[PDB]
Amino acid sequence: SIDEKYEAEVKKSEIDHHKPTAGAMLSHVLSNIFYEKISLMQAGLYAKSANYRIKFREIALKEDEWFYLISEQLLDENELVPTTLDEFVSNHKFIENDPKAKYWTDEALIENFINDFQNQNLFIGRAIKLAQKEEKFSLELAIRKLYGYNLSIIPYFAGELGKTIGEF
Amino acid sequence: SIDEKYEAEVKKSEIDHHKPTAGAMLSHVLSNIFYEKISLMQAGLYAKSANYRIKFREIALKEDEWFYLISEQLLDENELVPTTLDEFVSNHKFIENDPKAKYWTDEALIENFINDFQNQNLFIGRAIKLAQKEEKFSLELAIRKLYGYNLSIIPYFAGELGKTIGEF
Amino acid sequence: SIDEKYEAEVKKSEIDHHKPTAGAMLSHVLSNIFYEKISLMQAGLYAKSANYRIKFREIALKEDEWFYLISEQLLDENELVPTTLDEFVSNHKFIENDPKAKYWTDEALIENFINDFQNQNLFIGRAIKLAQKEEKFSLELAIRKLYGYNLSIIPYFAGELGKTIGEF
Amino acid sequence: SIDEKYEAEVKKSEIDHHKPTAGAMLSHVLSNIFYEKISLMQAGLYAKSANYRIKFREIALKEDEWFYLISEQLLDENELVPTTLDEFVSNHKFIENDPKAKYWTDEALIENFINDFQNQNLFIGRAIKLAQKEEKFSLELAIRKLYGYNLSIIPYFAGELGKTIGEF
Amino acid sequence: SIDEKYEAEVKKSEIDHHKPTAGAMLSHVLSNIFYEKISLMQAGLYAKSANYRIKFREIALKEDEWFYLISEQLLDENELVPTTLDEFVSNHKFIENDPKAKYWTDEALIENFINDFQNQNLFIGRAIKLAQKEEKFSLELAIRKLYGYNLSIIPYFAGELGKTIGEF
Amino acid sequence: SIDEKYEAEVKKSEIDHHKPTAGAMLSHVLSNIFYEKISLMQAGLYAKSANYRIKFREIALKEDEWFYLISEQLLDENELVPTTLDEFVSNHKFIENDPKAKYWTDEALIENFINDFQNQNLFIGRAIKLAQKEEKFSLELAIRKLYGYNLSIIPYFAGELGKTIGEF
Amino acid sequence: SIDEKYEAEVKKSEIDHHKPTAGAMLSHVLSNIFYEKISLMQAGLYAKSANYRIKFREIALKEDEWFYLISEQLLDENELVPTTLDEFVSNHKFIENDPKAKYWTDEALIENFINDFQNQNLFIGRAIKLAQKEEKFSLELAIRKLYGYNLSIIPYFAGELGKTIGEF
Amino acid sequence: SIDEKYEAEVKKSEIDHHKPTAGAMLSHVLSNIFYEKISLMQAGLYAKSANYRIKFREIALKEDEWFYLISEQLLDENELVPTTLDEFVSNHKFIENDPKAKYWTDEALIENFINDFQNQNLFIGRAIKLAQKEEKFSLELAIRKLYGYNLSIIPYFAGELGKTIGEF
Amino acid sequence: SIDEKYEAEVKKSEIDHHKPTAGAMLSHVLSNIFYEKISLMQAGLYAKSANYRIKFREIALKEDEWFYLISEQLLDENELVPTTLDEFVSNHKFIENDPKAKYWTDEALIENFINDFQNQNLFIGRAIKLAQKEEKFSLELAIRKLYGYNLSIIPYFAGELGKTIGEF
Amino acid sequence: SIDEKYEAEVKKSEIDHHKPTAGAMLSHVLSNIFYEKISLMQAGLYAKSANYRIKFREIALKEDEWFYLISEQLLDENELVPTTLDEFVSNHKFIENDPKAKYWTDEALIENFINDFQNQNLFIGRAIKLAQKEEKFSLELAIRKLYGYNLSIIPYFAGELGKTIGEF
Amino acid sequence: SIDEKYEAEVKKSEIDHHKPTAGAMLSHVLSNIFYEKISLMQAGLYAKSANYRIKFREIALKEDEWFYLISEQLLDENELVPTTLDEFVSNHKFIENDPKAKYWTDEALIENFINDFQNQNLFIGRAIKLAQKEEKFSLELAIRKLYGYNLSIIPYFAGELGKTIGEF
Amino acid sequence: SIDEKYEAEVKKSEIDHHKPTAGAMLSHVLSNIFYEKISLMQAGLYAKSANYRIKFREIALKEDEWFYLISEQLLDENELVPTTLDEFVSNHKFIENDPKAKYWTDEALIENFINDFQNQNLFIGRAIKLAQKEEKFSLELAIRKLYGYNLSIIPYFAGELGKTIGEF
Repeated sequence: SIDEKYEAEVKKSEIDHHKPTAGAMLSHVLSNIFYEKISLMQAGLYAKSANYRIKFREIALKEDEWFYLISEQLLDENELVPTTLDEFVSNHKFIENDPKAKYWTDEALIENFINDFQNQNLFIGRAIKLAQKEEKFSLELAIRKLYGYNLSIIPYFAGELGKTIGEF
Repeated sequence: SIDEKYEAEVKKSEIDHHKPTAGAMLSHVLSNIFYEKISLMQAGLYAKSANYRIKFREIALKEDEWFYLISEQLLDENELVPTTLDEFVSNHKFIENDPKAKYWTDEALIENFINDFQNQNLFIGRAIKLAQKEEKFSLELAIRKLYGYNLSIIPYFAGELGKTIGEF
Repeated sequence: SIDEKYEAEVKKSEIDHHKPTAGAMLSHVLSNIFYEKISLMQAGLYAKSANYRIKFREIALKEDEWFYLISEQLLDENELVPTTLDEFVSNHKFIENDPKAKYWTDEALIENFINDFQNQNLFIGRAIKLAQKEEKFSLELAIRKLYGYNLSIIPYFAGELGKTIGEF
Repeated sequence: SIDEKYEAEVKKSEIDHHKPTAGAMLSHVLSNIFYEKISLMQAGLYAKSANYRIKFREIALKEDEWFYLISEQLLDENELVPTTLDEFVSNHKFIENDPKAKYWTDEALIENFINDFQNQNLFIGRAIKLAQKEEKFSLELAIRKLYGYNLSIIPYFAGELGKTIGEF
Repeated sequence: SIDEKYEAEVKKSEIDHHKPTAGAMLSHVLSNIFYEKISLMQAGLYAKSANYRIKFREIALKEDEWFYLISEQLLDENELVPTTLDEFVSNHKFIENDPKAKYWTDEALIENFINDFQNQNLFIGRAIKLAQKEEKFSLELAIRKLYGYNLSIIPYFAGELGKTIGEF
Repeated sequence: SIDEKYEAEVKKSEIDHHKPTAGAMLSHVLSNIFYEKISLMQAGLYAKSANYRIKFREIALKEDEWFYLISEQLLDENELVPTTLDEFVSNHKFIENDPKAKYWTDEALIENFINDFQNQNLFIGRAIKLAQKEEKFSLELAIRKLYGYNLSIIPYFAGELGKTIGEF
Repeated sequence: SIDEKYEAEVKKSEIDHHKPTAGAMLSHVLSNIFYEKISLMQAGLYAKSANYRIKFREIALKEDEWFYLISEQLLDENELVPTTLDEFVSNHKFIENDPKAKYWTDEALIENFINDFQNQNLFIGRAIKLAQKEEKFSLELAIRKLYGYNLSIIPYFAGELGKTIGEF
Repeated sequence: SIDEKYEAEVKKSEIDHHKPTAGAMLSHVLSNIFYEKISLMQAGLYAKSANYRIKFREIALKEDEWFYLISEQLLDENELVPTTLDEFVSNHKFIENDPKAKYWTDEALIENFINDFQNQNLFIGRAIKLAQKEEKFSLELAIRKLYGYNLSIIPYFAGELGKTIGEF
Repeated sequence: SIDEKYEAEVKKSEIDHHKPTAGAMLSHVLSNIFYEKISLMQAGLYAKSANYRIKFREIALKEDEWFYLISEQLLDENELVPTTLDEFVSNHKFIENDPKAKYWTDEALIENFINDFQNQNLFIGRAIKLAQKEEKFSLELAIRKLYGYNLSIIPYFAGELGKTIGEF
Repeated sequence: SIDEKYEAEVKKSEIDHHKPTAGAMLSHVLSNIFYEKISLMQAGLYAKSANYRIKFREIALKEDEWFYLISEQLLDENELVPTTLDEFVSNHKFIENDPKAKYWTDEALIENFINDFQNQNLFIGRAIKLAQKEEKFSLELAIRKLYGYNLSIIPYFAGELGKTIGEF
Repeated sequence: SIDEKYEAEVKKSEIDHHKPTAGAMLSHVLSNIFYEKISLMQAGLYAKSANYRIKFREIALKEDEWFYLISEQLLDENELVPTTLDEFVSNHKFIENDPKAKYWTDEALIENFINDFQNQNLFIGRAIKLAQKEEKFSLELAIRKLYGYNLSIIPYFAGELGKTIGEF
Repeated sequence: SIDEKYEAEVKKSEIDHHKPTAGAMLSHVLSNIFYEKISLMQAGLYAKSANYRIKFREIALKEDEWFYLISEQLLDENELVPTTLDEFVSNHKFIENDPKAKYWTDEALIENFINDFQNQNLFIGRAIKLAQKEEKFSLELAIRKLYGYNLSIIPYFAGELGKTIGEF
């Protein structure tokens, strides 16, 4: 019954992945954010300029908020939410911490972030799509607004590397 | 510079996690507070009752700032601080995650949580004397408080179950 | 141009109601928000736990301010808004007043409020759909905030019964 | 038992109404607030001037406030409070809703209310007196404020028709 | 002279107590607030549920507020106010402290207070009446609020034992 | 017509004054506030101690507040309010202005006011009583606060001369 | 040094008034601000639109706080300030009280308030000039804030008549 | 780099203002909102009545931030955004300025303003479907709202004239 | 497990009191804070300068919130807290109530409050020391905030006598 | 009459320019600010560093505020205000937008601003002068404060090009 | 560059402290305000009474911002501003420090302080005309105010001693 | 007696230095902070980057606050506090202003500060020590927190010179 519910969950879990389910696809979207918290707190602590130092922390909150809301909205519509260290490493994709990062130059810290922020917006990009289809009215509109933040983070980061987003 | 300072850290790491520095015993605390958020953040999403749901999201927020502040007093006292997944998984001690805890009763997450925090304090009750020896002055204050905070969560949790602190 | 203004309205309302427009479903939505306020208030006075008495009021307040929101959005797009006891009784569907719910329990109350709210969403969701077609661009946006709020109230209720959305 | 309770209830309302009681009086008072809330909400949607839309909304907000206020007061003295639509319809008095009134001029809405709030006031004033008799010490304090509020709203309105209270 | 004053004082208290005075009555009122403050403070330290700890503290805070309030009121009318422990012990009435009660259940603390605030109320209500008689115009206004506050706190508590005021 | 109105006005003031009316009484009350405002403003400019300058200004501010307050109250009951200088001079009573008093000591300003506020109070108290008689339900509530405010300001002042109310 | 303090003052005031100083014009300025407050208040109670009743009060408030400003600035530079009904009637010029303005219209009111304010500026502007010569450095600065406020009130009034400054 | 990218923009400009991109149809909207401020900012300085004066300065403020935010969602979705006088004068459509409008009645500026905004929406009702096609996700939300905002200004303006939205 | 819970407590309290623990000194500390509140209140009502009446209240407020602080910190570390009139009279030391201090002077009051506070610190300081040994890490930290507050009150008092700490 | 007022305005307008009129000279001062809005919003949008990005927007508000106030103060003293796109380009002088500016380096954006901010302060410099002469008491002091902002903007901008204003 | 510009300053310093620039006469003011803080900051630590203690810490704060703002209007008007110990000790004039003033009566520090500030104004009453000549426009305003601020501290101080401003 | 207390002070003063007295050692700690105010206000005024410009001012406050608190806490425990320009230069050690500093590069301004902030933390380092020994409970904990600020200032300043504190 306790154990019954958990196998039943995990059977349900990847049957749901493998025929793209809007939520299971956001299980990917979520764990990245979780990972990015780690990379961005690092960035706030061991990075160098005060300005970029704080903006990292700033984003480490807002990400933790996007986690919370998106999770809740998944969970309001009765869908499985990734909620543990096994499920996060296992269900993440294309973002990484990296011990070495403490002695990178900022430019290098930031360069990382510009890229693996675009790398967040792909599963988002089809998130979103599986939303409109599934008719997940509430969830969808919340995820669009995620794009924006994910997205607006870039040009901030870009002009910090005094250039344009038309490059990346 | 790149992969050299990383072993002047990683070796000094496992040498000091032995004849114990202050910031090593702490590297376990900091590393618990990381594991801990997740079990809370978990409970704050899954708990049957809405009071607890928010207490958890609140103890969580406070954890993810106890992380920030203990850290900032190490970085400040030129010492090592954990920062990546891999650093956390080696030095986490008695703290846990669980995909199976979603299905526990609210009663349980409290009890479990009572232990998790009792345990934080073994390592902090040491933090702290180590900081008392090394005469790292500012840091003593911040460690003392966190032992406090943690101490009070315990009876908060104790009373929800309808017992005293006296048992646990 | 006097009593004339009126017969045209009841006629265009009944007509609009069968080959059904966004407006005319919302008619039911707003009429039920009205009835809801009433039960919520009643619960806001007579419920037995204070924590629940407060939430019952938090909600009834929100219910007013959704009612105002929708209705603006509506007549911004020149449609008829129900406005008066007669309109709210003939257009309301499946939501009850019952003068002895003051004798039921907080549970019995919360129980029924989940039924109420499920039923509420049927027509939101209807219209929702009716809003996409009619290219009521600022209104659909808004009716999805409703769909969702309602959803958050229903799990909020579920866990106060000690339950997951699942059973409802 | 539930039904044991309800019939004692209804028997008593009738006993108390006819050899009149502070609560009984205040049951039409409250019913009329409930009606007022609607005519006000209608006018704060459909009236022409924005100055009057906002005021009318302000007055409805406040009636709700007065509702909760007088009701808890009465509850504290173990008194019955009209809580459902079917209680509000039986016990209301001289306040109407009119679907036609959306088609009225601002000047006639104002003028209509001068009347309602005036009529509201003759139950209030009677009530006021019973509360004294019945030594309901904190109830009386409250009704006197309701009385006063209606008087401030009457010459609000009187001055908006460029007249003076004296006329009406 | 100092002692000239004090003995006039004590003689008068006794004259005023026995052919009773608004002030005299209010001297047990105030003494009971002073006692209440303690039982409340005890329960807001030792009670099990955090919801009740915070409430109990809130009620003690407020009793202090009511203390200062009623006292300055009485001072303005040149009246004697109990100010010391030895005045509080003589003039208190039906409120006890119990060191044992830390070992009581929340349910019995709640229940005990229902009783105190009820008993507090029969001096208040008597007082209320003398204030009128003695034409103490702004004093009366005040005691009526104290009376009401106790009534709101009684069914606060009654609903927390899942009952209704009517019982007690 | 304008002049039709004014002479009805003045005739009535005289009828109402002599077989005395709550409004009539309150017309000297208000006149004395108007005078008070001046002596207070003078002392809050010319007094020596900054502690007394600020207090005196605070008391003038508040008299203005009480002015507007009592007046609208009276307006709501369709009553005449003294509004001009020539009404304030006829109807004032025992409050003076003195250009000499800028040359007084703080101690004698304080002392002078003890007197004014005392005298203010015997119209207020009379007024208070008529309001009752005349069943002016929200007026009475108000005057009682004015009465109380003057009493709090009297022993404010009494304690500033290191004495106690009892003396004056 | 007693009644002596006074004759010197009336003599130095009359003297200062003819070969006229900044002080002695301000005497008229402050005395008119006083009279103004009175008419504004009267309008703040009796005017017919509420929007105008509020502005009439906004202003009278500002009029108090200019009166205080000027007067500080003044006696900061050791000059005599009018302070008392006798000073304010003998030094006031061209500003009226009139007990039947409560019967005129908002327009008739606003009309006259433009006349009033124009006249006010004559003496500000006088003194202004008187302040430049006397090298009253902090006072002139301040009297120009007055000149202007007054100016904003006069067009404010002009447009509520439906007009440009031009016609006045 | 200098004068080369400027035609890779200016030519891509007039090619896309043809087979329409999202950000081109918008370049007209953004370009209206620029023209619009000026006619408002105008009215906010010249209007006969002080209510309108502020509504205009407020719709103005909101326009000059609708500019900022639509822009920031283009810059973000690497697209062109207008920015100089010359860009605005070519792409402004049906929007106007006028030195002669100072002398209009307040009535007129409302009517005129009703048109200006009706017109904004032709181009936004297109904005928007173009954004719906290109699957520019974040931007859809922001365009939808602005169609809303604009939609509500219309009936605000309609009711000031004493008509419904139904005409315009 | 009933009345048993109690005898164990009085026995472990008396035992703990002789070979004295941090807990058992604090017992005296808290019991004196209690007595202090009482005298401070009394002074907060009867003192003669208002400035002193306010500070006497500022303090008594702080005294409550130290009492709560200490007591938390305490039972966080499972120790017994005095809680009830009997505990506070048998454990209090050297701090007085005296019903005729209302007749002494502000000076005579302040004088004695320095004696009171000196005496208070004796036991804080004791325990303080008792807290260092018992490794009550979060409690000692806190008892030093007390030591100091008390110290600031004593010079605050010294200078209101016109004196330096020196003479006390 | 409508057309009569506009020729009459324009005849008056340049007769007023050509014999320097303080206001007509500020008609120049104003339009620059208007132009600078355009150049600075550009700067906020398409520039690169976050810090300088925002400070541009910041100044685009404050300029829009200087527009507003200065305009109002002109307009209080009955003087013509530039209030349209024809009058702004026609009556500006020595500031320019420049499409190309989107791809300038910041240094280059900023370099522009330092210069054409000095270029604002010349007509200001003689603004100011025509004020003192015309005796425009209110206007003058407002324009001095404009200097400061215009002026303090420079050294901000200067040290951003790590240098001194003693250069430019 | 290094030791060359320092004499193009230091010589221009002593040449301009002769045929006086604005910013030289000020260099003495700025240099007083530095000395002044210290005697205040002193008094704010040592004064017998707690009112004065805070007035001083407050005048102090205000001084240490009058320093900041006068400075920022020089730096802005490319002029020299004092900044080091040695600059201050040469140009301080009549201002003082004293280790012996700790033991003065509160009376004395007021009197002394009255002089210190009377003296500030000789140099500011000159500041100011120098700024009036050089047509340094913004700076005139700021100097005028400070003469004001200083002017008002004087009578604040005068009245504490129980005299008028008229003596000092 | 006045002169008696000052020799007696200075005899006491260096007897206290020369056998390290915790307070006399903080007399050193204090005067540096005082000196640093001078160096940091300089830095805010004549430095170049806006960011580092303000952070200097920020620290000039916080230092002035550390002065205040630390002083007070010394002074609560009856110890001599440095409180004058003679005692500050005489009792400082190892921090210096430097006229030349106005034309240093920021890097050079900052480089200074990093060093002579470590140079503050040495006497602090043994401050602190003499505290624990002397048993100065309150003082100690305040000084630890000084370390932190002094300390955390460094890594801010360090990463501004894009490096680590492990260098300096």
